[PDB]
Amino acid sequence: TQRHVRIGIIGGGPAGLTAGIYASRANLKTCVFVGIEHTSQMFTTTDVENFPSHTAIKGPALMEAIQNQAEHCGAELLYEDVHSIDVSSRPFKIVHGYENETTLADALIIATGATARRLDCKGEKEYWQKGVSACAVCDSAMATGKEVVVVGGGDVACEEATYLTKIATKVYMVLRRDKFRASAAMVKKVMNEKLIEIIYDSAIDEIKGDGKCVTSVSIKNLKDGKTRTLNAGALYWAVGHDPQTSFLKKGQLEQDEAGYILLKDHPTQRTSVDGVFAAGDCCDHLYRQAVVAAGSGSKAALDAERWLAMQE
Amino acid sequence: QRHVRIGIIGGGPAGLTAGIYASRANLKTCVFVGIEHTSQMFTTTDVENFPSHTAIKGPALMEAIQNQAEHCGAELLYEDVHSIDVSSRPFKIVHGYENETTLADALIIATGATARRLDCKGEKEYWQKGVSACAVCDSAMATGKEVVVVGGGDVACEEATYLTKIATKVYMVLRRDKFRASAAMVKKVMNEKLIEIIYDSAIDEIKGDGKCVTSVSIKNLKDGKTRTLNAGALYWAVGHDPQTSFLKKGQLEQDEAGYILLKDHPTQRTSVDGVFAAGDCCDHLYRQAVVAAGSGSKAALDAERWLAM
Ligand SMILES: Cc1cc2nc3c(=O)[nH]c(=O)nc-3n(C[C@H](O)[C@H](O)[C@H](O)COP(=O)(O)OP(=O)(O)OC[C@H]3O[C@@H](n4cnc5c(N)ncnc54)[C@H](O)[C@@H]3O)c2cc1C
Ligand SMILES: Cc1cc2nc3c(=O)[nH]c(=O)nc-3n(C[C@H](O)[C@H](O)[C@H](O)COP(=O)(O)OP(=O)(O)OC[C@H]3O[C@@H](n4cnc5c(N)ncnc54)[C@H](O)[C@@H]3O)c2cc1C
Ligand code: NA
Repeated sequence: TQRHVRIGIIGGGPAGLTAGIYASRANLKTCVFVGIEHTSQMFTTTDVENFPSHTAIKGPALMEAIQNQAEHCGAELLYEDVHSIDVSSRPFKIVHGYENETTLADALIIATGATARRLDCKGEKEYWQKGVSACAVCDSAMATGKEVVVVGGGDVACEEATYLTKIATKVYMVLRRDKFRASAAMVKKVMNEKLIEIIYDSAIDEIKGDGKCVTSVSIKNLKDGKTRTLNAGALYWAVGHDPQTSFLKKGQLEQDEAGYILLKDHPTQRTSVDGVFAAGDCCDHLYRQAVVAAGSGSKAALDAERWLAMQE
Repeated sequence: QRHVRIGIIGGGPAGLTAGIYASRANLKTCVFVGIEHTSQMFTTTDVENFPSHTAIKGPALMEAIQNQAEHCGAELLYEDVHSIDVSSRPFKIVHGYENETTLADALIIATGATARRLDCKGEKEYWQKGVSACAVCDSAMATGKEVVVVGGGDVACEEATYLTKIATKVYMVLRRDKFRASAAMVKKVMNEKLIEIIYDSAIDEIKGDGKCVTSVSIKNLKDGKTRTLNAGALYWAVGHDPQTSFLKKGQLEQDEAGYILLKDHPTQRTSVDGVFAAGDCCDHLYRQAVVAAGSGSKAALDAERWLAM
């Protein structure tokens, strides 16, 4: 009937599954909620070349290998979504499944990842390989000696734009808000750049090209509904990522504006609530790698093991 | 002369993962693996907690990571590094038996930290047959058995506590008459009914049946009296040695123990700008291959970011 675990892990990605490995091997009863509506960012990627011990591996195959390992080590994998948690009382409560079952957990690890915010756009699909890019340093050959567009106002985008001033002749920053969701040091570097032109209250309407390269971009003001075109050799998407923390309530866990869970005792994975830990992309915007997420998972699980043990 | 974009000192999980990330970023990169140093993963047999491998041998894992780094285009140099110049840029790495110098625009230190093993009768005989230095890593040797943990620090207290869930009984054997650990850990360990604490004693002899450890003999240091414990495993928890001797004290900020301090969490930044540290040479807390590899990636990304000046 009622499930009580020592460690409850919300997320079945690299961070979550790795956490499951360590928690289960500690001989602490452990379950991992993998999700059903949610999936790992790794399933969407085709070829993984930078995970240690694999020259090349498919994301789905990498994820299957790690899942099998978590099962073998004795973690219980549940293909169920978490709807809410309770952090006011211990044992912690986790509400999940189609019938809103409650699982009791003595410690929580949150590894719910993040999503891409993929733009349903005319030319986003057409020019994703060519012209449109998600990484400025990776596709900087497109920017060199050209006019360029960067989307979003945040740390990711603000650093992409300042970098592309070294290469691009002109950098256009398109924000969908009144101001930036970013640091005052980064806004000062951006707003004192002559090669940057900051466009506020705007969204990307269409990406135009010759079929090979992007030659112009169309923008429409949100309030106005008016659209204008900009000549550019490439569009650099840098909107940012959405941590999958919508199941959380305001004041449960300390978070930033974007919703990333904050880490309160570096280099540990401790959150603002004791016995609650966070790992992977849901608390890391800087790095965003499978091996990095996996590293956090291990750290979170070991943090939870030490914390639980001191409670006895 | 060799000039690289990133210089990585160490060819373990952290070092090699940095090499992979830096090489794939199309940066000229070389990794100093060592001749008279080797990765600590070569000392262990069965790795069961590295993600994507249910069971893999330590050497086999390392070979797979090495080949990967080589394939991504990182130059693996099998040579020891004796010193570095960190006052000027490019940074200089002095390595090899002919004291060749290599220049690097960025540095990544990942020399790891060696777990101490103490010599006694049968220690080397039964290494990885019930004798180990990481309880988290080799808990398969402890399952359903009585075991020994040696040491009186925080690590010995953690490792013994971690083992009470796995083993039927834990013996903590202390050379001294007193712990050198936090008041919190000493209280926990002494109130744990599954632990017996032994003071003023050292490990006389590790005993087995040819396949596995089956008993550990303990000798008291004060009176010389011998005692024999019914232990099926022994765990060394008497400290780690960060492999940071090639540094001159003062060059980089460090612990008393010699761990390189990280100065801008959660990054891999050291006290000197342009120099990053990854893995167990800057981590005394977790000490896992997956954690180390994670930090290596973070270090290589910190370096690339820093190189966009
Ligand atoms: C296009 C693309 C390509 C990439 N390529 C690479 C690459 O080649 N190499 C690399 O290292 N990294 C790559 N990354 C980054 C990498 O995929 C992520 O950093 C990594 O997957 C993060 O791991 P995670 O465990 O934090 O989250 P994820 O791997 O995304 O896992 C999130 C998990 O949480 C679950 N979840 C979320 N919400 C809930 C809920 N409410 N209830 C239950 N479960 C929930 C999901 O179902 C999922 O199991 C790529 C990312 C993208 C977008
Ligand atoms: C018995 C035992 C079993 C273990 N089992 C596991 C396990 O199953 N799973 C797990 O995750 N972890 C395990 N660990 C922990 C693991 O060994 C470490 O966390 C990991 O090796 C650290 O990786 P690293 O890259 O930081 O350092 P290392 O892997 O130790 O690599 C250090 C590198 O630096 C090089 N180097 C050092 N000094 C110099 C120099 N002066 N010049 C040039 N090169 C140099 C070395 O040759 C080496 O290549 C175990 C440890 C022990 C003792
Ligand atoms: Na269920």
